Amino acid sequence: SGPGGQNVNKVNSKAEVRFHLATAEWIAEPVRQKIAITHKNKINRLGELILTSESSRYQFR
Amino acid sequence: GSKAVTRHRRVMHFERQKLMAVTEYIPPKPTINPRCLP
Amino acid sequence: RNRIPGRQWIGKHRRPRPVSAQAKQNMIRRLETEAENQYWLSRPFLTAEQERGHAAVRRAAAFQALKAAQAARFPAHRRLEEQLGHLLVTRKWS
RNA sequence: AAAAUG
RNA sequence: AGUAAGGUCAGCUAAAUAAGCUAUCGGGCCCAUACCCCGAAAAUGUUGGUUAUACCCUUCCCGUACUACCA
RNA sequence: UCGGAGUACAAAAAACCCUCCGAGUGAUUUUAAUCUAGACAAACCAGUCAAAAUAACCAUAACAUCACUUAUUGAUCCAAAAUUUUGAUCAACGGAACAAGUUACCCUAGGGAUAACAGCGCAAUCCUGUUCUAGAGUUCCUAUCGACAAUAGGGUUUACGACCUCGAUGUUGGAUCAGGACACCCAAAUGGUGCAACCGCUAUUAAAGGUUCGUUUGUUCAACGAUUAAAGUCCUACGUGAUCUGAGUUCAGACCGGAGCAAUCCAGGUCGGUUUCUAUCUAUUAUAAAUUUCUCCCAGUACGAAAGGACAAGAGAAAUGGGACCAACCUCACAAACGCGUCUCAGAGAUAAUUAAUGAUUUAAUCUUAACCUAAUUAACUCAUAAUAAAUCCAGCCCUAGAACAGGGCACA
RNA sequence: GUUUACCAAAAACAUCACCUCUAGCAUUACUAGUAUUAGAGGCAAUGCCUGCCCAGUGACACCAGUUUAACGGCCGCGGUAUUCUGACCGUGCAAAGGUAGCAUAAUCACUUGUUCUCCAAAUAAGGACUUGUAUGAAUGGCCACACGAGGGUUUUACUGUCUCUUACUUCCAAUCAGUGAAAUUAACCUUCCCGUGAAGAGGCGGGAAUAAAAAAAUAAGACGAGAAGACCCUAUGGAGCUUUAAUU
RNA sequence: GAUAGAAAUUUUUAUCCUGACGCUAUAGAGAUAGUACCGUAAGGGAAAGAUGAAAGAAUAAAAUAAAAGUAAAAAAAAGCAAAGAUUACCCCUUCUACCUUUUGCAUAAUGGUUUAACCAGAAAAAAUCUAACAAAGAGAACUUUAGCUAGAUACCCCGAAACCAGACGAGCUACCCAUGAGCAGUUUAAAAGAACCAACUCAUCUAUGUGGCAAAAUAGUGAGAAGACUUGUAGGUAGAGGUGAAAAGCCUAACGAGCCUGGUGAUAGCUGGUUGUCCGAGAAAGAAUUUUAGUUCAACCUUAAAAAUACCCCAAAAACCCUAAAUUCCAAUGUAUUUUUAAGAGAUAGUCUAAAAAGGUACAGCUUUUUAGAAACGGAUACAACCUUGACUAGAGAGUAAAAUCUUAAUACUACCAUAGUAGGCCUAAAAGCAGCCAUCAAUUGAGAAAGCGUUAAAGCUCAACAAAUUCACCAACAUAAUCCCAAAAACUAAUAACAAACUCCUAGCCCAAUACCGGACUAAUCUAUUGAAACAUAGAAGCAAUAAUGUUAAUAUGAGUAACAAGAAGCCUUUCUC
Ligand SMILES: Nc1nc2c(ncn2[C@@H]2O[C@H](COP(=O)(O)O)[C@@H](O)[C@H]2O)c(=O)[nH]1
Ligand SMILES: Nc1nc2c(ncn2[C@@H]2O[C@H](COP(=O)(O)O)[C@@H](O)[C@H]2O)c(=O)[nH]1
Ligand SMILES: [Mg+2]
Ligand SMILES: [Mg+2]
Ligand SMILES: [Mg+2]
Ligand SMILES: [Mg+2]
Ligand SMILES: [Mg+2]
Ligand SMILES: [Mg+2]
Ligand SMILES: [Mg+2]
Ligand SMILES: [Mg+2]
Ligand SMILES: [Mg+2]
Ligand SMILES: [Mg+2]
Ligand SMILES: [Mg+2]
Ligand SMILES: [Mg+2]
Ligand SMILES: [Mg+2]
Ligand SMILES: [Mg+2]
Ligand SMILES: [Mg+2]
Ligand SMILES: [Mg+2]
Ligand SMILES: [Mg+2]
Ligand SMILES: [Mg+2]
Ligand SMILES: [Mg+2]
Ligand SMILES: [Mg+2]
Ligand SMILES: [Mg+2]
Ligand SMILES: [Mg+2]
Ligand SMILES: [Mg+2]
Ligand SMILES: [Mg+2]
Ligand SMILES: [Mg+2]
Ligand SMILES: [Mg+2]
Ligand SMILES: [Mg+2]
Ligand SMILES: [Mg+2]
Ligand SMILES: [Mg+2]
Ligand SMILES: [Mg+2]
Ligand SMILES: [Mg+2]
Ligand SMILES: [Mg+2]
Ligand SMILES: [Mg+2]
Ligand SMILES: [Mg+2]
Ligand SMILES: [Mg+2]
Ligand SMILES: [Mg+2]
Ligand SMILES: [Mg+2]
Ligand SMILES: [Mg+2]
Ligand SMILES: [Mg+2]
Ligand SMILES: [Mg+2]
Ligand SMILES: [Mg+2]
Ligand SMILES: [Mg+2]
Ligand SMILES: [Mg+2]
Ligand SMILES: [Mg+2]
Ligand SMILES: [Mg+2]
Ligand SMILES: [Mg+2]
Ligand SMILES: [Mg+2]
Ligand SMILES: [Mg+2]
Ligand SMILES: [Mg+2]
Ligand SMILES: [Mg+2]
Ligand SMILES: [Mg+2]
Ligand SMILES: [Mg+2]
Ligand SMILES: [Mg+2]
Ligand SMILES: [Mg+2]
Ligand SMILES: [Mg+2]
Ligand SMILES: [Mg+2]
Ligand SMILES: [Mg+2]
Ligand SMILES: [Mg+2]
Ligand SMILES: [Mg+2]
Ligand SMILES: [Mg+2]
Ligand SMILES: [Mg+2]
Ligand SMILES: [Mg+2]
Ligand SMILES: [Mg+2]
Ligand SMILES: [Mg+2]
Ligand SMILES: [Mg+2]
Ligand SMILES: [Mg+2]
Ligand SMILES: [Mg+2]
Ligand SMILES: [Mg+2]
Ligand SMILES: [Mg+2]
Ligand SMILES: [Mg+2]
Ligand SMILES: [Mg+2]
Ligand SMILES: [Mg+2]
Ligand SMILES: [Mg+2]
Ligand SMILES: [Mg+2]
Ligand SMILES: [Mg+2]
Ligand SMILES: [Mg+2]
Ligand SMILES: [Mg+2]
Ligand SMILES: [Mg+2]
Ligand SMILES: [Mg+2]
Ligand SMILES: [Mg+2]
Ligand SMILES: [Mg+2]
Ligand SMILES: [Mg+2]
Ligand SMILES: [Mg+2]
Ligand SMILES: [Mg+2]
Ligand SMILES: [Mg+2]
Ligand SMILES: [Mg+2]
Ligand SMILES: [Mg+2]
Ligand SMILES: [Mg+2]
Ligand SMILES: [Mg+2]
Ligand SMILES: [Mg+2]
Ligand SMILES: [Mg+2]
Ligand SMILES: [Mg+2]
Ligand SMILES: [Mg+2]
Ligand SMILES: [Mg+2]
Ligand SMILES: [Mg+2]
Ligand SMILES: [Mg+2]
Ligand SMILES: [Mg+2]
Ligand SMILES: [Mg+2]
Ligand SMILES: [Mg+2]
Ligand SMILES: [Mg+2]
Ligand SMILES: [Mg+2]
Ligand SMILES: [Mg+2]
Ligand SMILES: [Mg+2]
Ligand SMILES: [Mg+2]
Ligand SMILES: [Mg+2]
Ligand SMILES: [Mg+2]
Ligand SMILES: [Mg+2]
Ligand SMILES: [Mg+2]
Ligand SMILES: [Mg+2]
Ligand SMILES: [Mg+2]
Ligand SMILES: [Mg+2]
Ligand SMILES: [Mg+2]
Ligand SMILES: [Mg+2]
Ligand SMILES: [Mg+2]
Ligand SMILES: [Mg+2]
Ligand SMILES: [Mg+2]
Ligand SMILES: [Mg+2]
Ligand SMILES: [Mg+2]
Ligand SMILES: [Mg+2]
Ligand SMILES: [Mg+2]
Ligand SMILES: [Mg+2]
Ligand SMILES: [Mg+2]
Ligand SMILES: [Mg+2]
Ligand SMILES: [Mg+2]
Ligand SMILES: [Mg+2]
Ligand SMILES: [Mg+2]
Ligand SMILES: [Mg+2]
Ligand SMILES: [Mg+2]
Ligand SMILES: [Mg+2]
Ligand SMILES: [Mg+2]
Ligand SMILES: [Mg+2]
Ligand SMILES: [Mg+2]
Ligand SMILES: [Mg+2]
Ligand SMILES: [Mg+2]
Ligand SMILES: [Mg+2]
Ligand SMILES: [Mg+2]
Ligand SMILES: [Mg+2]
Ligand SMILES: [Mg+2]
Ligand SMILES: [Mg+2]
Ligand SMILES: [Mg+2]
Ligand SMILES: [Mg+2]
Ligand SMILES: [Mg+2]
Ligand SMILES: [Mg+2]
Ligand SMILES: [Mg+2]
Ligand SMILES: [Mg+2]
Ligand SMILES: [Mg+2]
Ligand SMILES: [Mg+2]
Ligand SMILES: [Mg+2]
Ligand SMILES: [Mg+2]
Ligand SMILES: [Mg+2]
Ligand SMILES: [Mg+2]
Ligand SMILES: [Mg+2]
Repeated sequence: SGPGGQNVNKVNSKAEVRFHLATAEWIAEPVRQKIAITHKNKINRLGELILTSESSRYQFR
Repeated sequence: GSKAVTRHRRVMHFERQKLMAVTEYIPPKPTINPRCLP
Repeated sequence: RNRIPGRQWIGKHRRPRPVSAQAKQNMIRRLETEAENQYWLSRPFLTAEQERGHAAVRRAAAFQALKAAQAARFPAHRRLEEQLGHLLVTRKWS
């Protein structure tokens, strides 16, 4: 979203990273519980945590 | 314009293809099969 | 259905057009001809020391003839006939 | 003039 | 991703005579601490080449700030 | 701007916003002249050497030397010099004597020579399969995964290129209609299971048909509520504005925060903001021969220590879709039209994956890119079957037939 | 109340009120007026108020010095109470280091910040927490009555907006009679699929299709018509605006 | 710098001989006329005529019936509309309309409906040719070490936003100044910048309309409606300005600064166009530059002229740690080309293939350097760059060249049996062939302190050992996209076949392609001087040739007889009925 004209209209530049927390073995268990407690608003009912990025114009950024 | 060394086998120019086909190896074939020749 | 990317005979992926038996036979015939050529080009009649200036007066004469022909370039002669023949355009019957 | 606490 | 300024004693400001106030230690003052009065130690984050000196410029790690716009 | 090295391997030259060193000068005395052959290099301007001959010192050298020695430098004009010189990070360095920003209030000449959208090339990125077994999995690589690695394929995202269009290829989401691919969500047939049964996890084949209704956001996405057999991934100018919508983006107005002294600026947000076309051509303008869920038994039967709990077969109910119709209800002040109302919806062959019979190469076995007939078998797809299917009377008048043209009736009465 | 006549009527402008500055005065404005007056301006009634600064640039003063209801700015680094914090302290620069108030706002991004109410569900709305390191006090900050074709959110009532459209009339529409334009047009005897090609073919290639003409509709295409792209770039091409640009 | 540019001093003899190698109604003045018409005004400003001696010869007579557009006479599969042809219109075969711009255009890049009339190269400094005279030339002023004089050879059209000067505009609109006029009803002690709602004034939202009723409208719906309100007449403020409750608004339908005239044929490195035939040769980029959208040189190339060496080039020769393809210089030889002299313009915005490299991703139809090649009318189905091919004309002759279906789609290994020291020795709860370490002996002809499964440890199931035979037995097989698959087909009659060009022979010749630029020979139509007089010749001149500029004017076509427009009824004829 935002003003970019045809560029924003027809360029996929909004990034979203979604991943399950319970089975994420690359994060320590107490850290996983702490994230599940503090960021419960960003976690849906399937346990998948979602983060999104819209600020930068570039998809890689 | 590709490099001298590539990964896609560098499809060859037609005259070089003809040269390779002409210079393909031809094994010597005897007149009679020696398996159950005497 | 089957597309050739880019142009047909330029890109990294080209047409897989193969070599034919006619092409192979033509190449073999040309190779045999060239082999005969290089066989005939093996033994000269005269050697390099025997051919030293064997034909030089003819080359000098040819160059002199070319020089004379080039130096002869010059405008032609203007005669009285060329000027007086234009008067005939009004030749009438009396 | 100055200068706290136990 | 780029550009600008950088990395100082245990803490901050400096300037190349590496100093000035805090902090530390050892004393004195006091009944005991604190204030105060003395003495000492305390480093340019690192590699290289230099100069009469270094506030010269580069390599390796650190925090940083601003920009990333027209579509 | 100038020089050195590689690119540029061996006469010369040779480029990139190619990879590295530097230079915009210091120190010393031998303070290094005049004139003139002949040559190097070079578009030009410039830069380079230099034999002989002359002036002063040995009566035998003078190229000033060193710091990679190569670069250490600037043209006219004009100013200052006074007889002979100098003066510029003119560094944009072949140099205009001295001139900044912003324009979304903008204008003009052009460019697809040059970007944003689309198309196209490549596949860095992305997505797939297979190859390799160390490891997880109580033993056990492959029930389910599988690090370091290999090969090949697809062109959905972004990036890269700048080839078609800038004397116009109208740009997101939705409304309507959807065409297609299978890398399948369901529906169908199977294999393996760490499959006893139900839920499951993977693997193969199958695209005739479907893939919901709402709150918030312009939203694609996303979060949540209720369901479903399912709320699939894509291509289609990431379909479709000469069919539509204008909420956002994308003009002119105006605020807030920041930058700028200002004009102004914003992939930073808020309100408001003209969406034209009378169809010339291509194209097109109705034959059918169904699908899927839910209830009753099957049966608390098989299967199990019990909790749990089937498949198949058969009866029905519905829903969607195709084709139709007003006896009643409802819309209905025309006799008609219409849904919210009513009726109907199908047999055979055929197969892909996968099971077994018989049997040699390979006298055992083995479903057979060995034959013979085989049998259980998905969806499609064709065919039975169903519809039209009696030519030359057509003035006028009606019609449940119709734009016009056509078509059905005009003897009962 | 006024405004972009012809895409924007507004949250923009103006406005009563409050503040500044500039003027001791006569025959055409101001004004036939005389500081309780008249101009050049800012902000907006009213209520609580308007905190610090002349360091810089302006203006008075022709130098010092005064001015912010002038242009405008109102801080770092580090450790500390018992763990989060830091009442406190050390040190440095300043002209002062952002006071009161309000606060996820019309207020960069993180943002759909966290929480409560409303709904079955809310990136919507309202109330609270709050460094907003880019809020902030006459370029004014906070609340309040009345007000507004301004912008958002609810409660019923209402209904074809919608589930899901249907029926009937008028103008349309089709036929007869009369009159009779327009953009556009290289020529067309103007098909479909795949591939190719200046990288999206009716004209090429390989195949399919193919008596010829009307009339009524739908718009997928003719990269359809309309305007020598308004977006982007170039031009030793313009013009508006502002200055700390250069000559004046 | 671009450029500007004298004077001192010299020459100039009265009058007639004057008309036109200027045009004939898209030309020549704008003119039949500054009139109609467009504009408030300044100002802009046209097109329009054709009989004859007689039309006081209109039952009127004679020459063309030749442009585009129609009718006579609509069309019959298929295709840039044509050609080869053919008994025959089609049917058969073959060619991707034309200019411009580009590396490359059928491109879906630009332009054009058609016809007619107009519309675009202009200069003589230096040079070439010809001629007169010549150490001198020229009809006065100067030039001269073969030069002076004379003549012929030469260099376009259209297009801006803009700047300045002077006029004309406040009858629309912005604001004022005089003079007038309006606001009915209702609630209110009120004429309160109050409230409801009329006339009236604005224009919030939506739907039609979008070449429409309208260059801003209609319908529904809205706000104000005793005031900072509307509105009539007259006047003023005029562009470096006016005015503005700032929208950078309005100032006569386009205002970030009006319109007209003049400068003005403004200027454009930018776009478009540039008009007869044939022939010869014929160019893809090194250096500077407010320069890469262009100019100026060099290297190439064109027309002339002088000469003599020019390409291929054997030895020999060209550096020092290693270094390939190969380069420079020269004999000889096979060819005729090369260098200077004097005129010169174009081009300096480029693609692919093969090779050497770099950047990127050992990615591109990618970008940057060096060598070579190409841009067929044949072949690779279509095609720019790949291959064959020293490009003229006629033939209903022939011989050749490159070239036409490219390869495998493949992995069977079966019987026969297994007893003994012994649980070999160590740690471990256990290690019995098998978590681990060391030895790895020895019985039966025949069997490893055990090469794979399995148990907690065993046990148990397989391998190799004998006895029974003895085909061969090492690796090699791998899914996919979207409108509809893509010539059809074919394993054996003899193949170094055959068919196949712009190649080469044959028969005759007028005897070899081309973009920008350059040179030459002819020539269409006019006027003039001489010929000629059923329309030509030699000379001299130009308003000297149009398939193309969103070209101007006039007439025509397609769209199209389409969109679109109107009059209430009957009647005794203008009398009655419906709104
Ligand atoms: N210094 C210098 N100035 C020159 C030269 N040539 C021309 N100029 C001009 O002369 C002027 C000198 O003025 P200045 O700068 O000394 O006041 C400048 O405009 C400069 O550009 C030169 O060679 N040297
Ligand atoms: N610079 C240059 N351009 C050429 C040359 N030949 C042709 N051209 C250019 O190429 C274009 C035409 O292409 P062609 O007709 O030669 O195929 C034109 O732009 C023309 O100027 C040449 O030799 N050199
Ligand atoms: Mg938004
Ligand atoms: Mg915006
Ligand atoms: Mg923007
Ligand atoms: Mg994109
Ligand atoms: Mg290459
Ligand atoms: Mg292609
Ligand atoms: Mg290709
Ligand atoms: Mg205390
Ligand atoms: Mg030389
Ligand atoms: Mg000498
Ligand atoms: Mg320059
Ligand atoms: Mg330069
Ligand atoms: Mg140079
Ligand atoms: Mg704006
Ligand atoms: Mg323009
Ligand atoms: Mg391009
Ligand atoms: Mg280019
Ligand atoms: Mg891009
Ligand atoms: Mg693109
Ligand atoms: Mg396209
Ligand atoms: Mg790429
Ligand atoms: Mg690939
Ligand atoms: Mg394991
Ligand atoms: Mg390029
Ligand atoms: Mg374009
Ligand atoms: Mg066009
Ligand atoms: Mg176009
Ligand atoms: Mg289109
Ligand atoms: Mg569909
Ligand atoms: Mg499948
Ligand atoms: Mg299923
Ligand atoms: Mg489907
Ligand atoms: Mg598009
Ligand atoms: Mg896309
Ligand atoms: Mg795509
Ligand atoms: Mg779309
Ligand atoms: Mg759309
Ligand atoms: Mg439309
Ligand atoms: Mg469309
Ligand atoms: Mg909008
Ligand atoms: Mg506010
Ligand atoms: Mg913005
Ligand atoms: Mg908006
Ligand atoms: Mg509005
Ligand atoms: Mg039609
Ligand atoms: Mg229509
Ligand atoms: Mg039970
Ligand atoms: Mg059942
Ligand atoms: Mg039904
Ligand atoms: Mg058997
Ligand atoms: Mg069996
Ligand atoms: Mg049938
Ligand atoms: Mg009938
Ligand atoms: Mg006003
Ligand atoms: Mg108004
Ligand atoms: Mg408006
Ligand atoms: Mg309003
Ligand atoms: Mg409005
Ligand atoms: Mg205001
Ligand atoms: Mg007050
Ligand atoms: Mg206030
Ligand atoms: Mg204040
Ligand atoms: Mg001050
Ligand atoms: Mg002061
Ligand atoms: Mg608060
Ligand atoms: Mg507030
Ligand atoms: Mg609030
Ligand atoms: Mg914010
Ligand atoms: Mg909202
Ligand atoms: Mg809502
Ligand atoms: Mg909210
Ligand atoms: Mg709130
Ligand atoms: Mg602030
Ligand atoms: Mg503020
Ligand atoms: Mg202020
Ligand atoms: Mg304000
Ligand atoms: Mg309002
Ligand atoms: Mg309101
Ligand atoms: Mg109002
Ligand atoms: Mg109805
Ligand atoms: Mg009609
Ligand atoms: Mg036209
Ligand atoms: Mg046809
Ligand atoms: Mg072509
Ligand atoms: Mg094109
Ligand atoms: Mg195609
Ligand atoms: Mg075809
Ligand atoms: Mg064909
Ligand atoms: Mg076929
Ligand atoms: Mg269409
Ligand atoms: Mg076409
Ligand atoms: Mg168009
Ligand atoms: Mg243009
Ligand atoms: Mg535009
Ligand atoms: Mg612009
Ligand atoms: Mg330039
Ligand atoms: Mg200029
Ligand atoms: Mg100018
Ligand atoms: Mg200045
Ligand atoms: Mg100059
Ligand atoms: Mg005339
Ligand atoms: Mg005619
Ligand atoms: Mg034909
Ligand atoms: Mg041109
Ligand atoms: Mg191009
Ligand atoms: Mg060109
Ligand atoms: Mg094209
Ligand atoms: Mg075209
Ligand atoms: Mg163009
Ligand atoms: Mg053209
Ligand atoms: Mg056209
Ligand atoms: Mg001359
Ligand atoms: Mg000027
Ligand atoms: Mg007036
Ligand atoms: Mg008036
Ligand atoms: Mg009243
Ligand atoms: Mg009132
Ligand atoms: Mg109205
Ligand atoms: Mg209505
Ligand atoms: Mg009202
Ligand atoms: Mg009111
Ligand atoms: Mg001016
Ligand atoms: Mg003004
Ligand atoms: Mg404004
Ligand atoms: Mg503005
Ligand atoms: Mg006007
Ligand atoms: Mg011009
Ligand atoms: Mg240029
Ligand atoms: Mg030629
Ligand atoms: Mg060429
Ligand atoms: Mg040699
Ligand atoms: Mg030689
Ligand atoms: Mg030249
Ligand atoms: Mg150029
Ligand atoms: Mg290229
Ligand atoms: Mg070349
Ligand atoms: Mg061809
Ligand atoms: Mg040839
Ligand atoms: Mg033994
Ligand atoms: Mg055995
Ligand atoms: Mg598969
Ligand atoms: Mg032949
Ligand atoms: Mg001949
Ligand atoms: Mg020939
Ligand atoms: Mg003549
Ligand atoms: Mg002419
Ligand atoms: Mg003509
Ligand atoms: Mg024309
Ligand atoms: Mg007609
Ligand atoms: Mg029509
Ligand atoms: Mg009509
Ligand atoms: Mg009427």
